[PDB]
Amino acid sequence: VRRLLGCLGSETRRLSLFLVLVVLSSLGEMATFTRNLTLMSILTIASAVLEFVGDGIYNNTMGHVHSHLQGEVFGAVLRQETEFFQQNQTGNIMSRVTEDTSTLSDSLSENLSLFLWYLVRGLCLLGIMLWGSVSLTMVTLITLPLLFLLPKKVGKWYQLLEVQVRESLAKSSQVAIEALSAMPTVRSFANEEGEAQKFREKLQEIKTLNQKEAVAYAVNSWTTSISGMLLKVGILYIGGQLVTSGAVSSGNLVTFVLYQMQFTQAVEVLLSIYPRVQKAVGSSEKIFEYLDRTPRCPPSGLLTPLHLEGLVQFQDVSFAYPNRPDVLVLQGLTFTLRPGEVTALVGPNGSGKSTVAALLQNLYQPTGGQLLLDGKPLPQYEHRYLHRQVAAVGQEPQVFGRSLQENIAYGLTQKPTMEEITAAAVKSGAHSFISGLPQGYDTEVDEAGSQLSGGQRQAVALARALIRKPCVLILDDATSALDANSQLQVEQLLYESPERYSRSVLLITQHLSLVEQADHILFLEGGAIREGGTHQQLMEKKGCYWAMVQAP
Amino acid sequence: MWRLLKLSRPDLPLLVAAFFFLVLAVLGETLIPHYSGRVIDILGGDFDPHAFASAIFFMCLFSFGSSLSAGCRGGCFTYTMSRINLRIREQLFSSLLRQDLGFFQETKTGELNSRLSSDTTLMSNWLPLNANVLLRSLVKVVGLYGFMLSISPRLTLLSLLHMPFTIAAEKVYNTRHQEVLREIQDAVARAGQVVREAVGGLQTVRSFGAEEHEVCRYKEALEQCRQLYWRRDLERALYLLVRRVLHLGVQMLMLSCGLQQTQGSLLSFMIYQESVGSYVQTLVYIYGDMLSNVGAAEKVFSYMDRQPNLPSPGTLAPTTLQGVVKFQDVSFAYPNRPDRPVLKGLTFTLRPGEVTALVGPNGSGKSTVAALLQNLYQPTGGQVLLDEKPISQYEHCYLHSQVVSVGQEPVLFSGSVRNNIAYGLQSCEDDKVMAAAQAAHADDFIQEMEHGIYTDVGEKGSQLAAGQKQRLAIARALVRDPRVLILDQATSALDVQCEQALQDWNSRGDRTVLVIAHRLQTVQRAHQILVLQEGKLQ
Ligand SMILES: Nc1ncnc2c1ncn2[C@@H]1O[C@H](COP(=O)(O)OP(=O)(O)OP(=O)(O)O)[C@@H](O)[C@H]1O
Ligand SMILES: Nc1ncnc2c1ncn2[C@@H]1O[C@H](COP(=O)(O)OP(=O)(O)OP(=O)(O)O)[C@@H](O)[C@H]1O
Ligand SMILES: [Mg+2]
Ligand SMILES: [Mg+2]
Repeated sequence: VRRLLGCLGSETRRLSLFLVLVVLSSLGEMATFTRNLTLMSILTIASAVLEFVGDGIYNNTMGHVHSHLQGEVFGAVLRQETEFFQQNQTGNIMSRVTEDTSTLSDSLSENLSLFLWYLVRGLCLLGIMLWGSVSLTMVTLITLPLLFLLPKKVGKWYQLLEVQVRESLAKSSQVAIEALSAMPTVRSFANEEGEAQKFREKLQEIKTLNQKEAVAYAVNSWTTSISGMLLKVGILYIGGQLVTSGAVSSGNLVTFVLYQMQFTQAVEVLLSIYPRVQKAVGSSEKIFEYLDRTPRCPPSGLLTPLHLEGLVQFQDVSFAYPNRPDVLVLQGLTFTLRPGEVTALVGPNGSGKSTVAALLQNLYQPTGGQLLLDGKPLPQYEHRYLHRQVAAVGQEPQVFGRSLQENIAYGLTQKPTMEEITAAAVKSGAHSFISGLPQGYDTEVDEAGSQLSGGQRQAVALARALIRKPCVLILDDATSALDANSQLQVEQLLYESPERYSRSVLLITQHLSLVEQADHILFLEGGAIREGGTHQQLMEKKGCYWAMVQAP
Repeated sequence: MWRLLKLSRPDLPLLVAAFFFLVLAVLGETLIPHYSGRVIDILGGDFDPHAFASAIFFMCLFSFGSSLSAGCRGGCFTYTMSRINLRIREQLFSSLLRQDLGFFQETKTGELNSRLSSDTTLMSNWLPLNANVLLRSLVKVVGLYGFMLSISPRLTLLSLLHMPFTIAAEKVYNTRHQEVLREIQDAVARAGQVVREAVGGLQTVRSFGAEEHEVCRYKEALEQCRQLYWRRDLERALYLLVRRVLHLGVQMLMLSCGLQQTQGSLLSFMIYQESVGSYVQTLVYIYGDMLSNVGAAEKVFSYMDRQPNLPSPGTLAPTTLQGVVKFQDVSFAYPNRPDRPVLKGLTFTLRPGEVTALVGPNGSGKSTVAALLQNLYQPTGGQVLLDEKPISQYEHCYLHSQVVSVGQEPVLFSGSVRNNIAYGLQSCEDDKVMAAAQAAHADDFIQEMEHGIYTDVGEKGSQLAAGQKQRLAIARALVRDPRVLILDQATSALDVQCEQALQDWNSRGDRTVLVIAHRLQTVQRAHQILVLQEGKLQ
């Protein structure tokens, strides 16, 4: 339970004031026409003002706690390694971040105030009973801890049940998200019924768990009521027998039982709180696992040199994906990218080219060998610096639901001027169609970028890469959707632009006509480099590259 | 709201049982005070062990019965509420799937999922936490009401008189409260959308190193939500303070009347009046709170009854389809951005057994033609005919069984290779899925997978190479044996040798093929070539 209370350490200076107000109000409650009328009005006004101030302070503190907890959980989620987001799907993570925290905060805010109020009132009633009689109240205090044994034994049930409820809800949310996205694919195969059946199958588990929750709630209500009744009746019985012997007084016992009535009511409420606390502990297991998780990736470095060449060296690099470590995807790659040159990486599908592009972006760490940028490992550079010096397009580019101005300038720390965005769009070839839009660069695109065509989206993705002026540029099949005219832009960018001397380019494509002018060509098959050299050198070899070109 | 009660109609027996248990609990609670009074009276003078044990016995008996009935009541209400929640989710999600494709560009998927997750709880959760204590106090409150009615009927009527400003304050509070709740839900939906976009495309975010920017955006949304929460809480507290002040005014009015008036009973009558008034005010507050909670979820009810912008469904399902497709003066503009035509007066005929190639620059409207062929959008002028009948007059399942397309950027779903091939088929044998995998040349890489045809394809196909995903899309198309096949750049990701091997699309000569491409290699063997420039045929 200490994990839940750990997050409240930043609000003690306010919760102590709230406690002072509530105890003062509790003590105040426990303890000629003009004269009698004024006093009641003053008392009521004082009580109302005190209650108002206490409620305001408590609500403000709880809202701050909720916001801070949600922000911390999301920030902890974003720090995890790359393969963490393949084990956990988007809907699951979204449900954990946005729903579990809200439920935990709601439970905490609803139960803490009730606990404190009834605890203070019970203490006051206990003091009054101490005044009334010492022996009988000592008997009550002796028999009181016996009531909490049943809750202690049962409590683990609520945790284990609530965990399952949360998991089922997250699975249903994942199904709903994955169905609602990519709706044209569902529509074009008439599969709405299948998606509905999936969602219903996920709802059935929640229904089954809800039945158990209802039964447990009824049983707990029975147990609490019987415990209160037994506690009251035992004291009543012992008192009714003690009075006969004459060792006590009738009026004192009457007053003692009259207050014992209320003390048992407070005890019943405090017994009711415990299962809710167990439920809350159960519901927050996954988010606290997220918070306390240790990322399995090296942290950011410190280097941010003013001068960087863009010299990249692969030294016997081999890699295997963490979700399937038994199979090596790359085996002993050894090649160098130098500024002012274009290196082409070609081969069949599934050979590992995009894996090489992902390694070069520090998304994954090699299982063997070294991968150096200007003689130093990638993890030694600072994050936002390294990802400005190295930029990539991606095989199927993804854009965000913002304006075209923000999509191009995405990720930059300082906002570039519109003159720079226009230059980047001109160089990428996307300036032609953006100027035709009624809103120009302020046009908002949908979250999937579906309002653009494929070639337009690819041109926007290329402009997004160029604006940073990277020293290492990675073109992962950036020519796939571009038409005949737009390929000339890429050709000029690669081989004729005056800025080509400042950067090294890694060109990955299946369009081998673009490769003829490359300084070096690497043929990758089965995860290993087979041939290397220029276009003419590979042509004279009559090997794999020559066979691939002469396929038609 | 009467609509929600109609939605709750299947749960009526549980509500009836809960009402019966509530009646039993109240009837049992009527007896415990009687015997408790005897216990107190016998303890306080005139001690007699014979009566004492009897009184304690009856007290225990009726406390036990009331406890059991109360527990059953609470269980029944809890289960009913949860079942209503699940039914709301089921119907909302079923309604969303029916909508026209323009609906999903106006809305955002993270907001829709936030609606499903959050707004249903507001409408489902009618009952407060401590309602059992409130119900258990009912008999005591009624007994206190009995005392003050007999002690002084006049001042009881004065208490029954409503405050001058009580009505207006409650109406103003409810009107403000409902709006605040609606705004809170909108802000929550926006924050959920922010998280959805940040998490879904995380590889790009990490590639550009923009995690901190997303964190800042989410924190800003959280700050807005916090401000709305604080406003709601502050308004509620102020309303409670004003209500207490009005009750105080009514209180001394009758204190004045009582002092005008039978001696020494004012000390006891005031307490009973205060308690009864507080209880009735709490009941009215609960009713208004439930009403406002149901009112705040209006957008869920809006999505549950929106009729989609689609033509009425189509009866036709022929036993044989010739597969002739005709465009007749087709003009189209997207519904979200009208007055900007995309296609202008297209007209062409596709015949079975012949391959047609459609070419053009970027943004010409080729994928728009592919979408109109599949009846995903309706033309704003002219007609689209299949077998000399409108495309929209065919049955949904039959139409998307005969007419099949391979998208520009294929989307797969989390699940096996068997479920991505044969997606949307009711039943499909092991043999047809292997034959379709062989036809698309996908079988070579499927053996190298750890679990063959049963291997988990990751979310959105993220655990496959681009060409492998493309081949699984081709196999998903071919397993149906379509009469009309549409290929929207199906060979973009494939290497030259696989691209060459897949050129013979209709070697049997029994189906209509439409090929959309930029490379001239795949358009030289076509019988008919259509050039599309700026939405017009050249
Ligand atoms: N997340 C992943 N987990 C496991 N294996 C993966 C994952 N992503 C890709 N692979 C596998 O890694 C291998 C290389 O894939 P990659 O996309 O790097 O190849 P490629 O040569 O770029 O292919 P293409 O030319 O089709 O783009 C393939 O066998 C692929 O299935
Ligand atoms: N959902 C949409 N809402 C509005 N406009 C859209 C939408 N989808 C596409 N468009 C626009 O319609 C036009 C035609 O796009 P379409 O994808 O049909 O062209 P295309 O010739 O297939 O392009 P490409 O060769 O790049 O694949 C473009 O201007 C595009 O921006
Ligand atoms: Mg690739
Ligand atoms: Mg297209």
